[PDB]
Amino acid sequence: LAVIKVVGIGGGGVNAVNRMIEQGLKGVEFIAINTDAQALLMSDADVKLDVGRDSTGADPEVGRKAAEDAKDEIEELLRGADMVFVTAGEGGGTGTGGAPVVASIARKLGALTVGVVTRPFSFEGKRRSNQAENGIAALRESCDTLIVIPNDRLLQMGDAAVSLMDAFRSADEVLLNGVQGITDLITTPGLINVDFADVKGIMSGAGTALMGIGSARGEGRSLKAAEIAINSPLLEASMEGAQGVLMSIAGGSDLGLFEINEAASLVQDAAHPDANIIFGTVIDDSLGDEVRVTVIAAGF
Amino acid sequence: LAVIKVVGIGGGGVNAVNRMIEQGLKGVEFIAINTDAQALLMSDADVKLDVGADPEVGRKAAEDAKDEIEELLRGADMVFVTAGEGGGTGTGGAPVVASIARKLGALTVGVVTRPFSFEGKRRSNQAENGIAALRESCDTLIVIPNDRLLQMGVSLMDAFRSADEVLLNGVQGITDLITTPGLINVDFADVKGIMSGAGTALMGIGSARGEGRSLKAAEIAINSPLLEASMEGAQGVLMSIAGGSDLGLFEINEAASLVQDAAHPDANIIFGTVIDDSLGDEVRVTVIAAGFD
Repeated sequence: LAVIKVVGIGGGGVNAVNRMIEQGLKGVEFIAINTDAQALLMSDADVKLDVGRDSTGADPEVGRKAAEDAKDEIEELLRGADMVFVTAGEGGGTGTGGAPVVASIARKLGALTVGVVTRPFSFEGKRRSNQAENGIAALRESCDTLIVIPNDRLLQMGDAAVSLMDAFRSADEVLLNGVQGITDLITTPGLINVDFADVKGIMSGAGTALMGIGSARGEGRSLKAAEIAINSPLLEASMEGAQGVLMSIAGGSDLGLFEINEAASLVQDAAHPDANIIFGTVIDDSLGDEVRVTVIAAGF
Repeated sequence: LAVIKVVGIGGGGVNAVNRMIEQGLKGVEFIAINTDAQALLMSDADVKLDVGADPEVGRKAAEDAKDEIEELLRGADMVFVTAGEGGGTGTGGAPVVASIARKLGALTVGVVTRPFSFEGKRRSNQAENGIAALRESCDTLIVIPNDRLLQMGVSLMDAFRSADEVLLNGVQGITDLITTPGLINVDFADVKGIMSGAGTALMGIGSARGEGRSLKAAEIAINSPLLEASMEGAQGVLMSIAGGSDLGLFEINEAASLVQDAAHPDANIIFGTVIDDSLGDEVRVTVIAAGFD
């Protein structure tokens, strides 16, 4: 029985964790770390740590020092995890600076450490983009796998009429998608059980990763969800280059092995010839007649 | 109705208290004291005091807040104090809280962990220094030597989880014995009798299922590596058997007979049971051993 902890650090990561909790992500402990007590009070995370209380403006150096100052405390919170997700919206101060500290503690402990972060929208400005770039470089060194979701690509999905608030909610959602796509394999396996050991096998030291998500209903749903996922703007047309692929297909109790296999076959055909691809399923009865495919691609 | 307050101090202590709450430890009041200026671990504890990695810093912070801590502890018959796992300012603050509790007349029980040897060691022997300081301020100090967890039943993640679980048992095995009805109940006065000024105590735990479960769980607890073979010499022993409502008097009594055989002839022994109908056919025994021959 694998113990999974999902840490949201900084406002963006805390918002993502809140969304996970709201959407009913099970089987994981949620840890919120931020430099803002009021946001933490509003969060229903299991564990809430307010850091940099004396020291505290989007300065990653402030965020790094706040996390480093609290390193013993973070360590004590994470000890015992088999797997730790570190989630943040890169570009700010607390997430950008603090995420690599959290990941490094998780990696030192030997937990399978998976970062899941967004790169900011280009409209957020060049300083945020530059901070995100450096925070991503730092986090990459600290994680087994770091899934980076380019927020710019989210705007090529969903609605052309989206508001600013919708866009950021969609960023929270994709972070949830990235975590859940992996954790649900472990916590709520369907017909094809991909357990913690298998996940560890493919995600350990995998380095930078991208994610694609697809969903569909009715006839040909599993093939359609898979095709959407492998062509996802979030994957940056880089699916064919990935040497390591984890695919999760989720559906209700009635999702058949034939459909699962058809999606798997489509993904194999799309993959790099030498790719190691693990296929897993998830039972989620709340999905009704929807099937959801998530692909995590690494090793380019 | 013994008033029992459980004080977690510093991040590790607050975290321990948060686990106790999450697990539904009953019959006690939880107090979370934060001792760090720079960070605050939040808590659903009844009572929270923010007085904020140096033991000296935590000591000073608690001493600065002595009046407020005193008011929080007033009226307790029993106070548990723990800085939980990992050190920090909590290790400085714990002895101050304990000293206040004891000066108020509460039976004051510290709970302290010795880190695993693989964790290494931070200067000025601060971990043993924390233990010595807490021991001077407590009636009884339950010391949990984490190294011994590796002899029980171990992976790194299992080791840390086992440590958290046993720390929780450090409090719950005793408080449930006092607060939660079982077939065999105890008098708080007898608990106070064996724990008052007792000094260092060790704990043992055992679980078993099926026929002979009570005797089997008790044998495991009394032989627990956590007791460091101290059972033979202990002059004060507390034993609690948790299990279903259907645990029979005969099987309970077999366990009580075992502990008397195993304890020093001159030992005071407090023995009781706890109904926990959620355990199924499992029984869980906790033994606390204090004193020497």
